[PDB]
Amino acid sequence: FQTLQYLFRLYPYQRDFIIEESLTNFSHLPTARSVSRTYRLSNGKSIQYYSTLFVRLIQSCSIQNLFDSEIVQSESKSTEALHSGNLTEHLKTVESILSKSRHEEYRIANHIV
Amino acid sequence: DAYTHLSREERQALLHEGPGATVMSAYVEVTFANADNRFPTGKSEVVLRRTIGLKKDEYSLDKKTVSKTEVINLLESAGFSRSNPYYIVPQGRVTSLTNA
Amino acid sequence: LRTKCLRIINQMKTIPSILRTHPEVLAQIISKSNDQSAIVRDTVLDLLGTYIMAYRETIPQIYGCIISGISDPSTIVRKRAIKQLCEVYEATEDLNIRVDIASKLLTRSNDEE
DNA sequence: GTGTGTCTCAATCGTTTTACAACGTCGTGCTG
DNA sequence: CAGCACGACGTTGTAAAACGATTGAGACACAC
Repeated sequence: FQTLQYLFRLYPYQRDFIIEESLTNFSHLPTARSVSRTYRLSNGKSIQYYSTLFVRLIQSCSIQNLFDSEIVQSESKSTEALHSGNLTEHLKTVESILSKSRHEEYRIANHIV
Repeated sequence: DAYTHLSREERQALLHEGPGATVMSAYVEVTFANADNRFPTGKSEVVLRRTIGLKKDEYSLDKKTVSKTEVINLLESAGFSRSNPYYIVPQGRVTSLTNA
Repeated sequence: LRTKCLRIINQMKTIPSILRTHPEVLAQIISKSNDQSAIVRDTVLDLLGTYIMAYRETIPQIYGCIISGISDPSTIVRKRAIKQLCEVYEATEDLNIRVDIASKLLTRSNDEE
């Protein structure tokens, strides 16, 4: 699942395709409780390890990593009067990126749910 | 196989009506000392019982309260006969299997 | 669906404090104390037991919808209503309601089941 | 050593078929 | 010869015994 997550985050041109089978194998699972419970958690609970695959894919979900290098400047001195130097629209470029995060997370979440 | 197509007054006709107290349910239980004639040979002393209330009946095995079809199949695998059995003759009915 | 909802709320909230804000909703389930479904009857008897354990000050006006279940055809309602009368008997202190527990107990000394 | 979480036993609410009891249909046995 | 009686015989519309799919509640675990 580590490799699957890396390929998910890095190569989106077939990002769907892995999903297309990751749930299919979900049909062939232990159908009883004593076998489904597996590797314990830190807070003291036991889960089925195959379940961590689903969250792991959206754990990647192409989170942005170019946090910097979108505005001419860092913070000003008095933002409560005017965004001096920095551009608010440049600060309002994050939602473009966040649209690639937000409006794709549910898009992946609804192929599965 | 008798007392099957019973009804309200039938499933009441076979209780005891007396002055002691109104009786609700009745039960009969027999004890067989089989050897291997009955199939579950793991039990050397099989026991059967049938309880009857005014609105319930339950067959059973050794306190195992199974349904009717299973005790029917059990008695069928043994050398019994479901319908009117030749080895049983009721009152004055002895001229049975000589004029049918 | 009406069976499911009242079956769910029997353990859902674990806090009868919802009925501290919705006594009209409590008034809804009081009306269904005489439904034909023997399954929903006990649910009302279980919920109404729980409501007394915490919100204790409703001993009198609740009490009526409790003993009304002991004289019922189903056994589940009777075998449940009795055990709630146990808890109520200790927490209550008015002897005048204690006697009403006893008279309704001794009357059910003999039963069909 | 104490709470865990999973496995196994009892009522009840639609269906289903299935035993049962009423009703024409014949066929043998007589009597005029 | 023919007409009456009558008694077994085969359909047919039923009500009830029974049937399977739901729930909740005791007894095995563990595993820190």
